[PDB]
Amino acid sequence: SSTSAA
Amino acid sequence: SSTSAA
Amino acid sequence: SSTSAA
Amino acid sequence: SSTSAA
Repeated sequence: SSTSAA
Repeated sequence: SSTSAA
Repeated sequence: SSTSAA
Repeated sequence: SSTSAA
């Protein structure tokens, strides 16, 4: 699982 | 599962 | 301005 | 301005 912002 | 914003 | 996910 | 994920 992952949480990301770019 | 994932949560993401770009 | 903003872009977001929760 | 902002980009965010939680």
